Amino acid sequence: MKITAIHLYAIRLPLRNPFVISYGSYSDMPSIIVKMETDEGIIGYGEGVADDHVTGESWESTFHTLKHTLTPALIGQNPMNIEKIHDMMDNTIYGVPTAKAAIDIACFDIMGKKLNQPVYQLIGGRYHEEFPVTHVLSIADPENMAEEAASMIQKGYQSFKMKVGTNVKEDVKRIEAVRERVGNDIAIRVDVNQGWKNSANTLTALRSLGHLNIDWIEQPVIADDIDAMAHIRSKTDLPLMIDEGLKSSREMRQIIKLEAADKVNIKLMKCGGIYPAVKLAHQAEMAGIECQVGSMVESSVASSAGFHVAFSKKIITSVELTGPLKFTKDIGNLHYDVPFIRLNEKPGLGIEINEDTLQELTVFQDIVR
Amino acid sequence: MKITAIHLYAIRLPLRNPFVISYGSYSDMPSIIVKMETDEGIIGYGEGVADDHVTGESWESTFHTLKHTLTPALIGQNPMNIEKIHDMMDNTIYGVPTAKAAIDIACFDIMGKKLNQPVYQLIGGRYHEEFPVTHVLSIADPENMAEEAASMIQKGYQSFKMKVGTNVKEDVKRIEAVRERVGNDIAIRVDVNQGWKNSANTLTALRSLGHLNIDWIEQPVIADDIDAMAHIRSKTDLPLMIDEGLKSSREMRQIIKLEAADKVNIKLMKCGGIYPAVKLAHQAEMAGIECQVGSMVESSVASSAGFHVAFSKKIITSVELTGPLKFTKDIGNLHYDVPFIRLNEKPGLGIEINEDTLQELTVFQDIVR
Amino acid sequence: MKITAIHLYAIRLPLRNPFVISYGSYSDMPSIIVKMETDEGIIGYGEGVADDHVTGESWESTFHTLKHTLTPALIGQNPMNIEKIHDMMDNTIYGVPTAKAAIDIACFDIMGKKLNQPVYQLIGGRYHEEFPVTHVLSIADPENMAEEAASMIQKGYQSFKMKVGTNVKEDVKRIEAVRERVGNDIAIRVDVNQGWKNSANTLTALRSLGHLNIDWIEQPVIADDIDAMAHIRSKTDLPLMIDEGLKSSREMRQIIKLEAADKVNIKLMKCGGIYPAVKLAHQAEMAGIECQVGSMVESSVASSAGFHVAFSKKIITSVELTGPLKFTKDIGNLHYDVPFIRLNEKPGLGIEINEDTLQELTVFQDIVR
Amino acid sequence: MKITAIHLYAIRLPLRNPFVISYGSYSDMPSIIVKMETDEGIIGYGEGVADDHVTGESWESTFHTLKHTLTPALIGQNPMNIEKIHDMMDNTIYGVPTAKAAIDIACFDIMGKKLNQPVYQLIGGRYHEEFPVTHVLSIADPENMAEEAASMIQKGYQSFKMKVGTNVKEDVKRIEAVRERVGNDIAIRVDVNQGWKNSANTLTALRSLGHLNIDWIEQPVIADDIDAMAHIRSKTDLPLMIDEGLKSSREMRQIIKLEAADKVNIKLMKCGGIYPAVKLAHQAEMAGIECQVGSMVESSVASSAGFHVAFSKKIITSVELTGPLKFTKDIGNLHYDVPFIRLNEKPGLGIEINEDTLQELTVFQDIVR
Ligand SMILES: NCCCC[C@H](NC(=O)CCC(=O)O)C(=O)O
Ligand SMILES: NCCCC[C@H](NC(=O)CCC(=O)O)C(=O)O
Ligand SMILES: NCCCC[C@H](NC(=O)CCC(=O)O)C(=O)O
Ligand SMILES: NCCCC[C@H](NC(=O)CCC(=O)O)C(=O)O
Ligand SMILES: [Mg+2]
Ligand SMILES: [Mg+2]
Ligand SMILES: [Mg+2]
Ligand SMILES: [Mg+2]
Repeated sequence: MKITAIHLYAIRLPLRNPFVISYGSYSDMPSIIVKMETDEGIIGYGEGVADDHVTGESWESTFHTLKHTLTPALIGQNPMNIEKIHDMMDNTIYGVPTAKAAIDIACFDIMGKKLNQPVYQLIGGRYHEEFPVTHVLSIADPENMAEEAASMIQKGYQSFKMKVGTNVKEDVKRIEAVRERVGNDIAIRVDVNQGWKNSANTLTALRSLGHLNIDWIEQPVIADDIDAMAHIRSKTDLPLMIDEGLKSSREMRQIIKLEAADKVNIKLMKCGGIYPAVKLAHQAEMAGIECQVGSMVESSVASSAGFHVAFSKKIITSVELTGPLKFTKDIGNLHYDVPFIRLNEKPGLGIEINEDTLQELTVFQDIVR
Repeated sequence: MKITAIHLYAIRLPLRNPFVISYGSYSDMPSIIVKMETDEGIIGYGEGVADDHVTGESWESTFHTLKHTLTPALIGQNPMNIEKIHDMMDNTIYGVPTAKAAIDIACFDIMGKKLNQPVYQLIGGRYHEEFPVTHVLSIADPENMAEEAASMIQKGYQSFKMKVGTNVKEDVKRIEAVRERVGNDIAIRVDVNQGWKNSANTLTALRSLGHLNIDWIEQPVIADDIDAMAHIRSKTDLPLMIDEGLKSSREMRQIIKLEAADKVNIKLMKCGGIYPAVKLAHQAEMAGIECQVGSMVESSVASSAGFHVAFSKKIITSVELTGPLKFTKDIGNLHYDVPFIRLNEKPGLGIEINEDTLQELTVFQDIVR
Repeated sequence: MKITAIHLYAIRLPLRNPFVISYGSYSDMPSIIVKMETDEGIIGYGEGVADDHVTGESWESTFHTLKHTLTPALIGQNPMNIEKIHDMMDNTIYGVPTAKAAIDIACFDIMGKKLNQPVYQLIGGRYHEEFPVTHVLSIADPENMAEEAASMIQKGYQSFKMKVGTNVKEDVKRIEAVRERVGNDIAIRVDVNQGWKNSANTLTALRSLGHLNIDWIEQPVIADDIDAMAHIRSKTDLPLMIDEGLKSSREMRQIIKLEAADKVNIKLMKCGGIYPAVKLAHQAEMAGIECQVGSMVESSVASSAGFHVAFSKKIITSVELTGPLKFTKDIGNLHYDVPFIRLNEKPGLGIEINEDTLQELTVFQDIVR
Repeated sequence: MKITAIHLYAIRLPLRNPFVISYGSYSDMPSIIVKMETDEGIIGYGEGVADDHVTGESWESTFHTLKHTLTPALIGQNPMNIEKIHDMMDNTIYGVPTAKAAIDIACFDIMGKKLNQPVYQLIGGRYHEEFPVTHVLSIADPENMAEEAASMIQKGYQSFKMKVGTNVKEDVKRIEAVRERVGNDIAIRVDVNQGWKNSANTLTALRSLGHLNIDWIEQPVIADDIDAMAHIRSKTDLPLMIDEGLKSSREMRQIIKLEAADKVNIKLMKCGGIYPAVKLAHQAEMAGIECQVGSMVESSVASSAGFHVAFSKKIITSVELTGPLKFTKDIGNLHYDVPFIRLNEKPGLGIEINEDTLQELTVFQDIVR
């Protein structure tokens, strides 16, 4: 099998409501779509949703990295040899996990369609039957966050992820409000997106959250400070998750060496795709670190890819890919059974791409041969 | 797909010459063969070559562990869901990597035959085109070891693994003899199989091997002493490999934490098969530890499985599976191109099993339904 | 003062001869030039030479990161407030040091021209009067490297940097050849550009270089492995320098914590410009780590900026910016007095930009207002 | 530019009320003023307020160190080359940060006046717009401290620094009294000035301060014991600041290595001036340690210099320079907008020196040419 052409689509996914977190507000979600063609007629779809604040990659930079740097060398290569494909991309350019992920996902889609098997059957098989879906609440005034939670509870949601990180006192008030409104039978996890910056602010914040039954605190400090995460962990009994601070095996090695976390948020966009994500899961398993497969808020394409990894591993105990539930328009048709997510048994990513929607959301594109 | 039956064959592979190492001498190699049948008619072959001195598993103990403990629960399960199969086996019984490997290998053979792809294409794809083959020299008097090396050099061999470990002074004489006979353009690695026992004896031995150009020293101390390996590594510049001291991710975690090795000998019989072997490779990669896929001296079945793992990973830089070259009779037909090993592109393990040879070597058997 | 417009020029600097190192060969050097205009008429020039293999930034990706992400927010900002400018860029996007450097350099050029002072007078003043210039020898056969060295010695060079990293045995032969040809009164430093990959290969290589009087060994292992650098340092007495393994203060923190290096190669393209480079120098000084200001092979623009940092700090004891000596065409006119480099006392970067040459080398451009 | 003469003035700044802390009581504040003249007519003012208990420098010792040791070598040197000036002073004499600071500040005043820019524009530019001003309460009976706080609250103060450190039980009573009187919307930080001496006394004290909402505890133990600070930090969740224990980069290195503090009080008088202070800020930033620029209670001269550093760095989040608010007479005219401090945009330190006041407060003086 040989790659004959790679279509690149710079699209923008419309959000029902702006997604607001500690480091930024998103009115919509720019994404790069990959359509990989082969000499055998088998097509594969990939996606790269870049988050400037996490990996230093942007919508436009990713489009061009793919067009001028990554894809040229890929023409003629076999999508089935994923280890080789990744070695070639890594030898060509360091980092750029989001760009590499777009390629990796398309290769797996092709592999599954070629072998007529779901992607999860190719990376360990099916392990999970379903996962609960967690609703992510954007930053807002305490009462506003509490009201949205109540509203989503009527929709069937039983697990929430609270976005905080602007001011410790205010963040504590936000969390108290939500917990008070939903009761103690609703799951709540808190994501600071680096907002508390250091261990002192974090430990002070944690002093007021012990009685609120928080499942875990995610990335309270600046990404680069793994040392601070380990220090906080030595002084609190609340589970800690690292997100922005974990991208590749480089950071996983440090997290393990320093005992810096109880959980890690593995994301295809941070490590380079399905293949690197599986390696990270295997590394975390060695150290008994629980894993979650999150996302940058992606379309059905990358979201499906993430689930295929999650459903194939026992060490992955939670998932956070809800882009399709946030967008008013999607190029794929990944189906959710809120409050649960299950995967069908169709080939590859197991979804269908609406060509009309794809072109409708495309701002600019190119084809590399 | 469902497993309908599992045939267990207790066989004995005949050796041209006894294989002699530090901890024992083998006149032949007892092995357990697995023939897995499915409701779809697809058959898979697995193999478990137990080494009592390494994993505490024996020929007979493995046969019975498979018959009474592992296989019963496997009937009805899907061989394609390898993560699930391993979780079930692990939940049933701790350890017994050789017994689990026999099952794991058969599952992959079935997966490849079902998808009409070589096993390596299912665990990362093809990365390597070939590997040099290293001839293992059994322990013997210095001149006798040097003569066999000269003899094998005429056969095309250009890489040798010297078995030593009975007495430091004598082991040094053995190594000096071989190097002196073959010249400095021949690769030589030394395997002590725990023979020097501790760091003091090892460091004393290493003082006399600096000018002999040894590629690496393998397992100089007792298996359980990872601390000693790290101590030796802090005081020598000769590459160190751990074998018996590494079985599962439990020891890999320690090796990484303590910086105890430059290389590790990963073996399907020590970790439970292809799936666990891949996880170990991923873990080693994180820490920059070079990997080799060795063996316990196995038939074409397990030897092929080992190569499928090796050929799919960049981190695996050497291989040591030469059972087929040591036996006067083999149940499989794995082909070697001494001094090289290449893999064909046939489905599954890519080999053919000679039913007549299998029954000829069988001492006792059973079928579990 | 306010930034009114930023011109972006995607150019390609022609090389007299291809520059060849362990990870790649360069026929020419693609660069992004920044021309910053202000409401006061003061113009500033910046430059971003991206090295895909070091920071995950490319020629095209950098052009677009600047055009769509970094520059828009900069319009209206005061170039004089460098701390603020960097905070804004960092809040906008993580990483992308090369893109940020192009902006930072232009700001300093404007600051110096506005205050009518050389850049070095604005970041500590002049400390050094001159620095010796080291000729970088691209990878080639031992005799070919030795001959080029002899040739450059006639040109006045008395210090050489040998590029190696393809094979330990061959690299040792290259180094032996050069030292043997130039004698022992010529300075030689060796740069492996990650070629030896790990500590085992590195320590083996170092065993044969003790009698060759090598000033220091630069980046022998893969960039991400700071642990390996510390391990090598614990077992050798040859000075060690980290290059690709050091980009931002994140890695400097690890290098200091782990005692991983004797020297570090600080580069504007790896940390984001003059301002971040000064911070890194201050951090290294605290731990007694010697610093060198290297480069990615840049035009007079970025090369001058690098020297301005070097000449202002006692902790910076060597420099490696020779792009202007390697290109057959340059947009700036930085003057070298081989075997020495001195800086004039003109405002800003102290050089003149040839508009005709700039346009001649431009492949594509844009202006952001 | 060349230094032509340096005037040294030994003055005494009158205090409205005696300043009382754990290690001493001050009826007034002896200070050394520096008036630096240049061949260009540009004059610069510097100041050295020695605290015998912190750096081992005294009013008289500093006057003489400047007159006989530091200034002679400075005559003829260029004030613009600060890195060089500091290297010369350091090569001449180790330590004496207060004496060196007096020189460093005058050089920066000249640099800013020469380039017609505020000092902050020369060391990173303006980052902050304003800082809240914290009123320092001298040690006194609990009720007396509580009353002064109430009184200053009417003056507009909303942040207080409580001086304690004579007896744990009594110090706790002092803190309880003040918090009870001002309510919970007033910021309070506690400075023990080494009064609790060790970790046992400190941890016992902290047991009773958890419910009083203290922003941070400053220097509870003896200066030289960084180990004790790290031990306390491992057993408390109250933010810890080091003051007397931090002088030069020597102690910063230890603080970072041992994770001994959440915050550090950087002072020009402890490190040698503006230039060394900036280096310390850069070092702290690497480790995520928050910085504050404090003072020894200085005139507008040194106080202004301190603010210029603070206003130029994001890592500096608080300031403590209130000498001008404590003295009944000042030689400079630094303006405060209680409860805030803002900096004008005038050249150099941006203040005016009253020659009449200077001579009025001078006890003895000299001129070095
Ligand atoms: N690129 C937009 C910001 C994504 C933030 C990121 N993702 C989410 O919070 C939502 C993930 C999901 O439910 O898909 C995170 O975990 O921080
Ligand atoms: N079970 C018999 C002893 C096997 C010893 C084991 N294997 C070998 O030495 C030979 C491996 C091979 O070439 O297949 C080892 O590496 O120590
Ligand atoms: N981007 C092209 C590769 C640059 C390699 C880089 N620079 C040099 O070797 C030459 C630096 C100089 O002399 O300017 C390094 O130190 O490794
Ligand atoms: N030299 C007299 C003692 C100064 C004590 C020193 N400074 C202060 O407490 C007041 C600082 C200020 O507000 O200027 C400290 O922080 O301990
Ligand atoms: Mg997150
Ligand atoms: Mg062995
Ligand atoms: Mg280099
Ligand atoms: Mg203090």
